[PDB]
Amino acid sequence: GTTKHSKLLILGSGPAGYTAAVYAARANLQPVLITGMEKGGQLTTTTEVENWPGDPNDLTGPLLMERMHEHATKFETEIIFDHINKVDLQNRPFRLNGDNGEYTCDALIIATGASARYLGLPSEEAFKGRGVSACATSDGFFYRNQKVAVIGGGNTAVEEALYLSNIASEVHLIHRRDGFRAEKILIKRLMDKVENGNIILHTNRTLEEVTGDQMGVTGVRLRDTQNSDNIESLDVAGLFVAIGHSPNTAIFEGQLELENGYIKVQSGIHGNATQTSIPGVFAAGDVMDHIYRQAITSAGTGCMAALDAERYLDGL
Amino acid sequence: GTTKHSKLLILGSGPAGYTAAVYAARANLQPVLITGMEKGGQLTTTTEVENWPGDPNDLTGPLLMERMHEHATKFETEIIFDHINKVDLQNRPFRLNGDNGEYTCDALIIATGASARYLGLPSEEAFKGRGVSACATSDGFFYRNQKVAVIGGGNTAVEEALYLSNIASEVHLIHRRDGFRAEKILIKRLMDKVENGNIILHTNRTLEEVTGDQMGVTGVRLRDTQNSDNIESLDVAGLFVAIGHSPNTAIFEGQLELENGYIKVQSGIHGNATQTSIPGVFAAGDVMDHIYRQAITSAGTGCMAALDAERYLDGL
Ligand SMILES: Cc1cc2nc3c(=O)[nH]c(=O)nc-3n(C[C@H](O)[C@H](O)[C@H](O)COP(=O)(O)OP(=O)(O)OC[C@H]3O[C@@H](n4cnc5c(N)ncnc54)[C@H](O)[C@@H]3O)c2cc1C
Ligand SMILES: Cc1cc2nc3c(=O)[nH]c(=O)nc-3n(C[C@H](O)[C@H](O)[C@H](O)COP(=O)(O)OP(=O)(O)OC[C@H]3O[C@@H](n4cnc5c(N)ncnc54)[C@H](O)[C@@H]3O)c2cc1C
Repeated sequence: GTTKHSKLLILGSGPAGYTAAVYAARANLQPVLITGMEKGGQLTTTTEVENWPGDPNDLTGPLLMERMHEHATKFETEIIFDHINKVDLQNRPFRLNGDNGEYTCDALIIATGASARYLGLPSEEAFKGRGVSACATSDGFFYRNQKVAVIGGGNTAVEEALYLSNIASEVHLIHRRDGFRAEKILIKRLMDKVENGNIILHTNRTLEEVTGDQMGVTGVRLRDTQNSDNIESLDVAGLFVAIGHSPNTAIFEGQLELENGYIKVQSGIHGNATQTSIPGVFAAGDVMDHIYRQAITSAGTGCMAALDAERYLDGL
Repeated sequence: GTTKHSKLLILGSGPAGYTAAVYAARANLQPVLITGMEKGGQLTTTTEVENWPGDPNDLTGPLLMERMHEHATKFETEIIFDHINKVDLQNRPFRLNGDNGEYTCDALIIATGASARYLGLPSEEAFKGRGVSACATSDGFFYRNQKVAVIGGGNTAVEEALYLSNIASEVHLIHRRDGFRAEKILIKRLMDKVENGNIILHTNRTLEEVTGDQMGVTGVRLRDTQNSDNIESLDVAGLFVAIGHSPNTAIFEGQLELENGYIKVQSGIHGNATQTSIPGVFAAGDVMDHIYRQAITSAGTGCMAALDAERYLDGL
């Protein structure tokens, strides 16, 4: 095998890795970006995007990422289609092992994302991007004043249904258990909206099928209870699947501090905000943000990581 | 006078205030944005922008801000052309006094910027956007392998010349005093690049005039020393004026914690990152960031402020 050294290596071709490459290339750092298997990242799995600021109309997730890729290659970012399976961050240079060879580098920006899980139903698959979504912040406004269902049982599902209750005429929260696995303040607010409002609870139910037409989702079929096969059909215009994300950090376990799988960064207002627990390794995007999880915040921390990486490489 | 209450009020029409309005409007918060006197913010004072990710070619600061304004008004953000001159943040609702009336609100996003100061010379004015710049990160790459001058004497000037030394064939750092007012690590690195390289120092000199042609800057005329009227003419393709920024926070003095005039935010990786020292008041953009100071980081914290404001307003 091959070993290729780069002063700066970026892992990930989602908005954080591409923004980090355009800021690193205009800093004359000659970055190398490794795409991973999902070229373009999570935004290639959605259709219309209407919260990328400055793109009021006609943007989809694939066109934004095409534009980003064009932008990084205008500045001569070396793009490599590989995926990293093993890392050693405790010696210098850092060493990273991909399928197509070994990579070493003096500074590393990790922008590997935190992908949304789905139920795995073929009718859900059918409607992805036409009524089924895994991001309420992104897509909730398409359903303003319409009925919506959210499925899931942890923090993300209660957060998403809570967010959606301000936009949707009603929110149908679906879960298999007879309870939610969520933070206190989240459940208090949930019980408030259930009782004085907007959110309808459907505990002890599993989603059997998503129905719809040529245009999109029109319903969801549920089944069960504590002992029975009840079956409920809901009229709903959109389904938000909110069962959790998988931060792509298994390769970093035991090398970097993680907090529930997310990379912990130094953050703060005094600079070096994207530095991880190892000097010279920076993280950006959803891998280090389990709170906002948007393309624009990923591009902003991708910028910060490139400039933090430049200041580190220059001895500051 | 008039008093207008809004659940959410955004101060500032730069990238952070406009992104906060498009995220707040799609959260169904019906935001009101007050433009301030500089409609569109600092980016209306520059020409080509080539580090807004996803816009590889043809973008200028005014077109990006036009696009942002279109984006916020597509979602029905109420835009008010006024400028706030007095605030009371210690009673609820918050009260803010503009020239065209009073505004109260339950949550406030402050995105008032930190504007770059210039020397005030008419030949510098002449060349703004055609060789004179106040942002090396933004514009340094236009001068790759060319001679550049930076003028200033604090942290910003040494940071900018240090950044530019990796891009420019040489960097001419100009200052009136026979020393820099900068951080230790910054001056150590500066003396390193002066001695083993790239940066040429011109202490005890003032900038007399910027020369150029139809296309742009071609030189700078300097004068003086410790006792004399020496006069030096430099051949340079670009001048970076780096004398400092003015965070627009005088109205907030004594109401919010400030750090050298910048609004301090809670930051961190557990959410509520844009909250100031007062619950319900959030800050975004260059007013709370004296480290990166880019449009994309301002848009990212403008996003975070809108979602933090939404979670606060919903009792979380
Ligand atoms: C269905 C859906 C709709 C959404 N819609 C929107 C929207 O309208 N607007 C919005 O603002 N946000 C939206 N989001 C959120 C947005 O997708 C993410 O916030 C953003 O994509 C995260 O960017 P990122 O660069 O951190 O990571 P990602 O886009 O997740 O990209 C991660 C990159 O890391 C690579 N990678 C993974 N592991 C490795 C490895 N071991 N080696 C090398 N590379 C690796 C992958 O190939 C990938 O390219 C949506 C998300 C979902 C789930
Ligand atoms: C010459 C120059 C070139 C630059 N080029 C680039 C570039 O190519 N790319 C890039 O990424 N960044 C660039 N930047 C940096 C970029 O301009 C800033 O990072 C960004 O504009 C900051 O956004 P903001 O929203 O925080 O504030 P600003 O854009 O500064 O806007 C502040 C807003 O607050 C308003 N305001 C002020 N006080 C009040 C008040 N009392 N009441 C109400 N409103 C008020 C103002 O009217 C204004 O609209 C450049 C900066 C300069 C100086």
